[PDB]
Amino acid sequence: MVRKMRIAVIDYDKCNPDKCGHFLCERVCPVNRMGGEAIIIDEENYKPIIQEASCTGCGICVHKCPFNAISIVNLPEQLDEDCVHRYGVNAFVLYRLPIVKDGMVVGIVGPNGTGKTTAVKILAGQLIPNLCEDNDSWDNVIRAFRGNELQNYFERLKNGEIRPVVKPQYVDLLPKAVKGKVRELLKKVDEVGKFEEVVKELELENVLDRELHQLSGGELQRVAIAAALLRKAHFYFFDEPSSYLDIRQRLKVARVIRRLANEGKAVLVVEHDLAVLDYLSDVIHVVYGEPGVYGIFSKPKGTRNGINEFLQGYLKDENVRFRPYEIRFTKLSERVDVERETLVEYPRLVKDYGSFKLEVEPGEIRKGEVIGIVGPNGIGKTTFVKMLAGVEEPTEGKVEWDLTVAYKPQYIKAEYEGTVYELLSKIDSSKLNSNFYKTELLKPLGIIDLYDRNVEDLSGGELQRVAIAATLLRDADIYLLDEPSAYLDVEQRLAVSRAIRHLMEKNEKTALVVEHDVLMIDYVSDRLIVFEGEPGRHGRALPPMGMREGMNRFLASVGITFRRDPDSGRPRANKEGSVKDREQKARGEYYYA
Amino acid sequence: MEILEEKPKEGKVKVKAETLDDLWHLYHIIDPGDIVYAKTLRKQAQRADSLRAEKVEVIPVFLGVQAEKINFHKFANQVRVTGPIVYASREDVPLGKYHTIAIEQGTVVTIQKPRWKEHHIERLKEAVAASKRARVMIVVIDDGEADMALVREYGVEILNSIRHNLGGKRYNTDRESEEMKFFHDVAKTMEEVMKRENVEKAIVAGPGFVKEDFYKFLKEKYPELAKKVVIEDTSVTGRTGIYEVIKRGVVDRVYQENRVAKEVQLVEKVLENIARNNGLVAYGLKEVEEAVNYGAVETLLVLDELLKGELREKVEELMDAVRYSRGEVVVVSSEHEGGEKLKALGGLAALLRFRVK
Ligand SMILES: Nc1ncnc2c1ncn2[C@@H]1O[C@H](COP(=O)(O)OP(=O)(O)O)[C@@H](O)[C@H]1O
Ligand SMILES: Nc1ncnc2c1ncn2[C@@H]1O[C@H](COP(=O)(O)OP(=O)(O)O)[C@@H](O)[C@H]1O
Ligand code: SF4
Ligand code: SF4
Repeated sequence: MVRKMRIAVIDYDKCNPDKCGHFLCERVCPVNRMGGEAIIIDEENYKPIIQEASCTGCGICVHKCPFNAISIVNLPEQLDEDCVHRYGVNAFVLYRLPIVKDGMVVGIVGPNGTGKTTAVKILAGQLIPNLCEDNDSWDNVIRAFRGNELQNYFERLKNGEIRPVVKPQYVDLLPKAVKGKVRELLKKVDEVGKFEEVVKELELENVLDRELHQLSGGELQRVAIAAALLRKAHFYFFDEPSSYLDIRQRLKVARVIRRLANEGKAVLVVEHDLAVLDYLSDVIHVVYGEPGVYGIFSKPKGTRNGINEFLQGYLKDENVRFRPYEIRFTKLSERVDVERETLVEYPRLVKDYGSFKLEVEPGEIRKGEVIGIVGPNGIGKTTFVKMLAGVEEPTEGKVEWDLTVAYKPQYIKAEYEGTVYELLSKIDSSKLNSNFYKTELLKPLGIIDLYDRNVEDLSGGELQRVAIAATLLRDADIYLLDEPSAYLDVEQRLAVSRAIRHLMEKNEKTALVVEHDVLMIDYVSDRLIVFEGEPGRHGRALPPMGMREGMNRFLASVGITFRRDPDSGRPRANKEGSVKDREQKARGEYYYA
Repeated sequence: MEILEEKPKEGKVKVKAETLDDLWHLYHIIDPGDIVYAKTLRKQAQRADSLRAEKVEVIPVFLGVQAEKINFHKFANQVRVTGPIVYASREDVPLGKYHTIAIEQGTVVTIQKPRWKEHHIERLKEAVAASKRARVMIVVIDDGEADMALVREYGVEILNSIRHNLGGKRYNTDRESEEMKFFHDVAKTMEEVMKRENVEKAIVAGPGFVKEDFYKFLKEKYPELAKKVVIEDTSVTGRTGIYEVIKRGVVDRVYQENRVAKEVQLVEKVLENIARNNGLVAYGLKEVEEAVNYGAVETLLVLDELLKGELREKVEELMDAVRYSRGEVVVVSSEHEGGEKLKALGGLAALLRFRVK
């Protein structure tokens, strides 16, 4: 048997006809060579267009494109009949949708730019599906999804007796769009009559006094979680709420979102941290494809199986490979943990601004290792990191030595005129051009494809990857990253992990990665700094300690114990009040790698 | 085809058709203003009463038909030429009618009254009478004789019929130094013919040990030109032993496919890697037309369907010019792993020696 359609997508935001000669396409194109119309020129909007009705799918044009603004795929003709939306020819296409459901929490996992957000607009009444045809009605949608639960969704959606509220993929829009306080706002947006429960469970009663612009990450995020629920809506769609929440927060916010299911309200969630995902969801979707060419949502799965299958890279329900190797993790017995040479040591420091107090106990820094920083936000993880960084001078003690520090700040904002390549190039041209930084850093984080746009003209997730890469291409003794986790997806999060681990181990250098995402910690960490006290008041930084002994020490203050999943190997969070929860906590070992 | 030219003026030729391409040759020569005589059969229609009833008939023998249209038909493999009769037997008086006929296998005479051109006589002789080849090189080596044949569609002949004059084991042990001598001779004669005819395998077959015995000796003597042993069926020798080896032995057809297929994909890989090199790839009617005139094309790879396209003339010329320049031109099935990419590439791909812009 056989059957096959060709599908061409050109990321125009990457095409530039004047730089590659004169549309390198039509020139290099074999079909056009022999008097054909595979690639046509839009001599007006000045773009190239591939008439899929021709294109043999030989892929010559793809290899030639000086950038990589072309993708040509040969489909078996099947998924093509389940086609949802095309943004015009040579443009992004969606196949299938996530199946939302009442009274249940429908999970989503899968890398950015695969039209997670495309589906949200579709469901929000603000975009009619064309079903990759020409449609501008609901009725063909309702038919196409006949045999499935989403027909019923589009019928209600059109009567307009449901409207979903959406927590946007980037936040930090509400501070520059909505002025005055968190106190104020939360009265205004109120319509659900559940004001009391929300503000208390998400612990924003201290956070009312400050204005939006004065918030820290964890707080701003949570205040959006609050204001979305106080708007009246049955359907709540959270895109990336894991941004900037700490370990303590993200587990507690998960409980808050889960309590919605019991109230019988429909939650749809994107999460990129498997422990948090396991815990919330009841259905799970995998989304596969290469970003910006196509995305296809898989069939709904039961959370556990769905996650297993994501890790394997092979779908047994759909028969699709989408990653040619497996997601994997590092215990502590899959390493050599041997002692190394002391780089520097720091005595007792104590910094008091007079609006937070920190005491740092005496500690050793070793060379060649990767230290993870853990604790809840405002516990002065950041105050410590900034004392070595030079932006803050210790009140007492010394950390500011003849180590050079490379500093990735907590927020990201751009102030740089010129391209991604200008910005990096002036730091160390040399590094950019070597094969290691190309295998480990630049190439898998997409930066080769990003050199053409300005820094200001990059979006949050691309720009994050760009900041991270920048900080590690600085020439330093010791590398300081404050919270790189924010706006990274699962695959990205992992890629940054393998890059940090390799680069630091090879040149035997120190890095501090302030961390809160379970998986990155699980792979990268050699040693740990657990923070305690009461946040927003006092923090006590306890000296560096082993990875296991640290996650043990800390997990016991969160009530939440972690196992090792037996299906394919991942961090398994155990429900507070379970067999494993009870066995770990009784036996003083609160964690396994 | 097989040609016999029976008259020095081409007033009598005797021609045949065995293969699809032979007919295309026969088409290409035959025009308006020829008469072909042949040897068909055209029937009558008779008789009848006072009025009209049922009844028909048939007859046999040759004839000639004038050329009035020249038409070429698929799923039939037959070139029809229609129009008026002018030669028949008269014993019944059956003249006074037209009569279509088809040029096929068996005798077909061609003549042209204003008299043929150089191009016409040349076209005929272009297809080679003896054998154009396909492999067409089979051996059978048994205790009593060594045999070795050239079996083409155009005719069929055991090339060597030399005798061992010896047993396998029956006269004594027969592991003579006149057996060692014999085998060396056998190998030599086969080696010289195989190269000369330019088809590169032979199938050895035989009884008992003997077939194997010989392959072992060939490999041990010199590195081969490609040799395979197949068991096949043998339990006779002479014309019918060679004939029996060929009949159940789709070995011939299957091997000839695998060898052509090999050549395309070897070249295919090369084109991939050359495309990276600046100015040494040609591809794309204009580019290829441009190297071929400047005489710098090493290899021309074209799927056979493009030869039978809608533009056919250009393709042949590009090949003709390259072959004259001592490139090699490759004509290959589109079923193949390499052939399917020459469709995609568009049709023409060529490897250059040196840059043509
Ligand atoms: N309005 C748009 N016009 C053109 N392309 C878009 C648009 N919105 C998103 N895309 C492209 O669609 C792809 C997937 O989009 P998105 O839904 O934002 O992905 P995800 O949520 O997985 O990050 C990306 O490559 C993105 O650039
Ligand atoms: N210059 C300052 N003056 C007064 N308070 C400050 C100053 N800088 C930071 N703070 C306060 O210190 C507390 C902790 O700060 P920080 O170390 O940035 O926390 P985190 O753990 O979230 O990184 C916050 O309550 C913050 O408002
Ligand atoms: S798609 Fe690539 S090669 Fe074609 S015009 Fe755009 S930039 Fe040039
Ligand atoms: S894939 Fe091949 S055939 Fe299709 S547009 Fe590109 S070069 Fe032309």
